[PDB]
Amino acid sequence: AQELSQEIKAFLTAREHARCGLLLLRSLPPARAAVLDHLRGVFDESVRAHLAALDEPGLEDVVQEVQQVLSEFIRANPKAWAPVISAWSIDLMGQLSSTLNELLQLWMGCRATRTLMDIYVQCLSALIGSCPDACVDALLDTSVQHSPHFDWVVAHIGSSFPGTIISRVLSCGLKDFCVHKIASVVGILGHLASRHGDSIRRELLRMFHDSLPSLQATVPFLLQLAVMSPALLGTVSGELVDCLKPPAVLSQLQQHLQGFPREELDNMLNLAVHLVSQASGAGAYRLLQ
Amino acid sequence: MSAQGDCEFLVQRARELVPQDLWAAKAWLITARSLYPADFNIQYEMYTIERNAERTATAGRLLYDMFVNFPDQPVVWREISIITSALRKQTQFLRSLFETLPGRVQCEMLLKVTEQCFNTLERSEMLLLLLRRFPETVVQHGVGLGEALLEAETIEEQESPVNCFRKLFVCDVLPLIINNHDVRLPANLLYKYLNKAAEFYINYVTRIVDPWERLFKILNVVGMRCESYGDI
Amino acid sequence: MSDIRHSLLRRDALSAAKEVLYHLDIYFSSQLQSAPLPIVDKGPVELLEEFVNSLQELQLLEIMCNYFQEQTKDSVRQIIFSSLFSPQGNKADDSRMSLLGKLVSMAVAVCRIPVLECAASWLQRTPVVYCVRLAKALVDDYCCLVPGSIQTLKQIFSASPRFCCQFITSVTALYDLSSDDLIPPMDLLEMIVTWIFEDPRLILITFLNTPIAANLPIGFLELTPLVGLIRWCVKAPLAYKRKKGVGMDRDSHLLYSKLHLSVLQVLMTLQLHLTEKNLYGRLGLILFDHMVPLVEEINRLADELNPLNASQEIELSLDRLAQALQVAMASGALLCTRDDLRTLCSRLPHNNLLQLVISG
Repeated sequence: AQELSQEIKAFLTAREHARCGLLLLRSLPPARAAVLDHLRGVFDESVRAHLAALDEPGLEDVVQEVQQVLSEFIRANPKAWAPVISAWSIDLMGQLSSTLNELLQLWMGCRATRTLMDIYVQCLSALIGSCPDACVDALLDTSVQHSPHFDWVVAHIGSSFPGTIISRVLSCGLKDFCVHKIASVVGILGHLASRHGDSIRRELLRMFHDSLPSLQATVPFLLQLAVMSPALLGTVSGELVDCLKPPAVLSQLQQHLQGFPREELDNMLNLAVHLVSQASGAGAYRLLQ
Repeated sequence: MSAQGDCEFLVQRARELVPQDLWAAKAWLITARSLYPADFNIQYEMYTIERNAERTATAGRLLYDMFVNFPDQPVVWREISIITSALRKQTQFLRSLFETLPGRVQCEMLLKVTEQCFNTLERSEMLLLLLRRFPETVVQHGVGLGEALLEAETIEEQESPVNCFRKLFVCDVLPLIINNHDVRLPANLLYKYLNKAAEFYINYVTRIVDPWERLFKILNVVGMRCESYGDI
Repeated sequence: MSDIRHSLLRRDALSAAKEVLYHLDIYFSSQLQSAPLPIVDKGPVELLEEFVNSLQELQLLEIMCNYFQEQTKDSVRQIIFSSLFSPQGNKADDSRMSLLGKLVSMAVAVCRIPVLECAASWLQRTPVVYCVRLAKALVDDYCCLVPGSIQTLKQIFSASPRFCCQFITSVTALYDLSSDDLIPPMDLLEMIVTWIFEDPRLILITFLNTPIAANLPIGFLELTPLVGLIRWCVKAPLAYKRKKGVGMDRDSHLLYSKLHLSVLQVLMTLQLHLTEKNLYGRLGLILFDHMVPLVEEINRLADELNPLNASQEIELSLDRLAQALQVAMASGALLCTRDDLRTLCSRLPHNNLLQLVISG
């Protein structure tokens, strides 16, 4: 108590300060928020020092010590620690990025951002098997907040975790199109299409099959994505003909389009002619016939 | 159905669970006590369980409880006799159990042992132990212990004045009775005190820490109450 | 009044809160010197709401605990604690619950027996929902958020033993074992069992230290957690058979058995204690209205669990419940009769110990 109280008083009144914060984080329940807030300043100072060095040193050890304290907390109780730690980490990386592959290369080059991403990805790995939504949804919200400066984090995580990040990003993009960001989705998927085109293809096909206001605007949303993302359009054109072949699917499309006004019918026809003009690279003859 | 059968069934069920669950057995005994607190068997079983668990406080409380409530059971007297024999790890635990019993309850159980003893020497030794434990009891047991020893020696017709009764009196009973200020004695009995202590050391040295010193101290006490070896 | 508030607006949040708090201390001391029962006017509550990041929250919690600890009058500390934290029915009650959770969590952490006894009296003076929520926050803090932090809670067992009794009461109100979540964590149980085993009177502290109203307030914390602890140990085997790890199960049964026997020692001493305050046969500390929920919960648990598969646990729970009722009655902790025990257990499955207790 006496030692702990003196520790808290010294904390309230950078290396020793952050070590005291970590000790209090390890010793007191109610004061974890203050410790994390103090360590946010340490991470920000380290990122600023890294950026100043790039433009043109005793805080990186503090960064790794914070990493291992929060990581031992993560293994100690992933259920009770991972969500708080993961959300804090995503908030911190987003704040640092606010203040794609080039962004990736620049930002893993900063040891503080790399540390934060490692902590948050391990939060995922601890929560992938039970409930990754708490981390995944917080990542999605931070992507919304810090776009496009946070697109690199989301694309990197999708490269690490395609199966859920791709679906989540696609759902967020559909929601954005329905309410009205779409460039952020296009860029993140384009970087991800470099390594996970098959996963994106499967998720998009399942999405469109489920489609046949969010469901009605799903087809215009996908058309908009194809217009702004020729890479995904090309990856889809490989099996688009196989997908649209059944007469039942063509009919599902016609009445799904028929639910649109002719101001949208003609718009869909024009989008289709643009896509067929600038989409097919090798299977042009089959679609033509 | 008689309550004796139900009490026996409860006791047997508690006994069967002793090698398996101690807390459950204590709980069953507490239940039986709550149902029928006037049972000697259930409370004695609880006392036996607490003693076998070497829990001094609970076993002492229960032993006091049955000693107050159930004095006619021979088992209580056997336990008290074992405790007194220990008093004269298991011995230390029994002494601790006796200490946990209240001081007045300790004195009353030792007095009940006194009323239940037949042999003269064992009764004398145990009464002396009672005197040592409770010096307030030396007033009305110390002197009587000394005479009872002396008449026991006389009845036994000891040709040599050296015998266990006289030695016990002179070395243990005599200092207790002369050193207790509350014990009022006439001046005539100090003559017998000196006579017996003198026979003691003269028939001891002729033939222990210091018979001569004890005799000298008894003589000095007698002289002071009546009011080096060379200057005197 | 408003002059100070205007002076408070020109100060920073921390200094404004401290000026409010010193003004409240002075005002309450003067009112207590003038009157024996002070009135918590709207002014103190408004000032506390208006003026009283995480860094400033930590500083405020420190200096407020400094105020509790530096307060030399039990009445003033208890009254200001209640006024700050007695749920006022507003949106600040959820904050009340959260901030009170942080406050008493760190007070247990640093053994702030002033704040501990203040929280004991507050729990005595708080509806069951806020004691439930506060118990939720504290049990999190000390048993599940940081493992092994309950030992810091555990030393309170005898630091503020009155606070310990009210803690077990509000904790039983939350962890009434009505759900797996409302099963107390294992660390919490080991604390409480060790707490009560070490002190049967630990849960007899409030009964022997409080002039008892004839009626125990309902929807509040009950006078003793004897009802709650009995509810715990009794529903304790059925909840864990429902949960199904063999060793952890065995340890849970043992610690529940120790809690039950400690509660029973409390009861058999409660005959003497109720007699001591002349409440034996008058004040049934185990309200029979607070055993009916327990008995009904047990009957439902037996009914659903297909008794052909869980006969042993059903028998154990029935034995524990019958013994609890019998010891509570024979010790006057519970006020009932044997015909009451017969009609209470008419729908239950057959059990030898329960039949014997009912018959007498």
